[PDB]
Amino acid sequence: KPSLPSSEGGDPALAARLQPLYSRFLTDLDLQPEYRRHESEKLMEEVLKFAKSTGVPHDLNSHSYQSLMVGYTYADNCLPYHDIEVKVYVAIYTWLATICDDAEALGIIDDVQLFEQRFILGEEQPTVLLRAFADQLKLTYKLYHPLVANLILCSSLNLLTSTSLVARKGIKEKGDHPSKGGNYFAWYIRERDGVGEAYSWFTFPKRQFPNLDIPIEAIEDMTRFIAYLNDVLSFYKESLAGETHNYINHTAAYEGVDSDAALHKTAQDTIDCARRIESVLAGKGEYEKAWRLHASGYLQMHVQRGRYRLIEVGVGDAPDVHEVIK
Amino acid sequence: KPSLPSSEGGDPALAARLQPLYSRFLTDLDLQPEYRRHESEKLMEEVLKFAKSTGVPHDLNSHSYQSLMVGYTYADNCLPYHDIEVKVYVAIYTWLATICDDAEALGIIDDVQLFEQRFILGEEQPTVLLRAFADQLKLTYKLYHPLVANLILCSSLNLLTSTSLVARKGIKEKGDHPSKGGNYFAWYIRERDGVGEAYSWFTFPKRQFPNLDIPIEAIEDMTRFIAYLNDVLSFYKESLAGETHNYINHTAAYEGVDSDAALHKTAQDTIDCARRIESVLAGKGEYEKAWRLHASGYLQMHVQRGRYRLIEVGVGDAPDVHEVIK
Ligand SMILES: CC[N+](CC)(CC)Cc1ccccc1
Ligand SMILES: CC[N+](CC)(CC)Cc1ccccc1
Ligand SMILES: [Mg+2]
Ligand SMILES: [Mg+2]
Ligand SMILES: [Mg+2]
Ligand SMILES: [Mg+2]
Ligand SMILES: [Mg+2]
Ligand SMILES: [Mg+2]
Repeated sequence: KPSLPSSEGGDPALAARLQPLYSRFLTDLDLQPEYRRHESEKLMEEVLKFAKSTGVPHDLNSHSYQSLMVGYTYADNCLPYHDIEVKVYVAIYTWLATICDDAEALGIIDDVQLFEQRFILGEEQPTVLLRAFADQLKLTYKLYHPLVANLILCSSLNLLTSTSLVARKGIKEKGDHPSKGGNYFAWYIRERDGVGEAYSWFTFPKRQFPNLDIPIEAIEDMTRFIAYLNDVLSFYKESLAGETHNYINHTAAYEGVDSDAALHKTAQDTIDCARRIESVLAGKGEYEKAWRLHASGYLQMHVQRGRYRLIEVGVGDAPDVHEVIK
Repeated sequence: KPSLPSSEGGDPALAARLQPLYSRFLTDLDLQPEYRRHESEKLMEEVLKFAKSTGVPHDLNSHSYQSLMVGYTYADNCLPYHDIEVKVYVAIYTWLATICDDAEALGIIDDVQLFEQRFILGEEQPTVLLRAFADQLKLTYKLYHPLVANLILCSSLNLLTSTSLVARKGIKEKGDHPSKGGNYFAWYIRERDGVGEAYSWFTFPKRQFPNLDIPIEAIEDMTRFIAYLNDVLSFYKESLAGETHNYINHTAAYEGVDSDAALHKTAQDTIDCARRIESVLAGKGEYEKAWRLHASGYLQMHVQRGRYRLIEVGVGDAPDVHEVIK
């Protein structure tokens, strides 16, 4: 199982190997315009109030608070001009979902695996975390068109399932012993664990973005952009924690190349997705502009937040005093 | 909207265009071994008993009974040596899901669009069809490992959502006016409407196939195999009904080629998927043999069933007296 999150130590040799790729990737993504923030202090007030309402602990310097700061920053950087109820919704979703994402390290896979059957039977979840996530999934329907909320929910449920699959020894065995012809397995797991489809659709809540038809052709590329950008830049922190049965390493295994080759390919794949999204969204009004600010903000979130430890690689920013893991 | 299903007339020019492609495809698929059936009369007794219990009408010579015969034959041909409770489960799921698949022609999009939020809130569904589908989705957990059942459910929910999306004018508009860089949209819709992931996993119920790790690398190729084989061989019946905003025509639109080019490519994509699955499953015991019988049976289901009208193209079998639409 992976180690728990930490702010201590690191891997200087891996950081030296990754810094050149990471610095070139940040430039070559060429995400414009510059990221924006809006009503940042009002957002923090409203996020902390909602967080209190869930009952889920988020003490300063905890893993939970680290994840709350990821969710705050996701909304602040990626959805700056969105309705504040939507920004809080995404911040809180991202807090809870990133804790679930760490379920193997936290020892909560058993209840994560049982979440979906309890959810569709109306059985209350066993923990404060999972009751808050279930309530957050139901809240999606207040803010997103029902078809879009439907897709957000199936993507969110697939997170829990794929996180549980990678916790299985027989699934970790695939990376060590890849089957000939099995190359699609890397994206099979990554499409489901990465929640790229949910995060793509979060850009387009129904009141401000009432026409789901306008950006839909781009969703797949937005999903892959989101998943692949994180696969490149979270490789460092995943290596530190031993959570290395990931898309990069699975890709390297099926393609018979090393992690560095899969990182370079995945970096180029991210750029190719970003350029296709900008072609599809050319002349699509507020949809085009909202996506552009989401992509630019999403790169900066990784630069900024302690979850990704990028200050250690020389491309990120030092953590805030309360976000450092104690 | 598409016309209702019929057994009358056809399109002799389209049939003459497709027959050579279809006869070559049936050979080139080279699906071995020969398809098998087992306890066919006992399965029909059990399927009709369960169908009665749902309350969903299935009168002889109705669209519903045509779909019940697809579900029967799906189980009979593709899961011959599976537990009869699993064969009945798949037949009844297929009956109800293929009626849902026709929701636009039937005028029930409003109900299918609202199914998932009702389902996750524990609200009753508004029609006997959808109450039976909701009950069938919950039954999945008695027969499949919870992670596998989880994936079947998300794939099932995505069917309803993607069927609803294609009913929208702004989604039909994409095929007429494809956006540059939008090529992934064809598979975005087809991954979600095709239920290929559910039908892949139906092969591996938990009592007979207790290790989900064994075939998992193949699921994506089994998903595409299922979707693409149908996209080729159902193009005739979809053309007759005017349900032509499909994977073949979306692919032709984004690639800038005609339907015949997209059909030829999709046929080769099917064969490529079938070969990769047989590589990944080489030496995987009862998993490998169960998949082989499912693929061979799945081609024969399209040959035999009135839903696909392939007797009109010269590659299918004449319908049974009770399955002809009146
Ligand atoms: C690729 C996933 N993500 C969000 C888009 C990267 C920042 C983190 C995340 C993982 C799992 C659950 C929720 C968020
Ligand atoms: C490709 C979809 N399918 C299932 C394998 C092919 C025969 C029919 C189907 C469509 C929609 C719902 C249920 C079944
Ligand atoms: Mg993670
Ligand atoms: Mg994860
Ligand atoms: Mg990551
Ligand atoms: Mg159909
Ligand atoms: Mg369909
Ligand atoms: Mg079809």
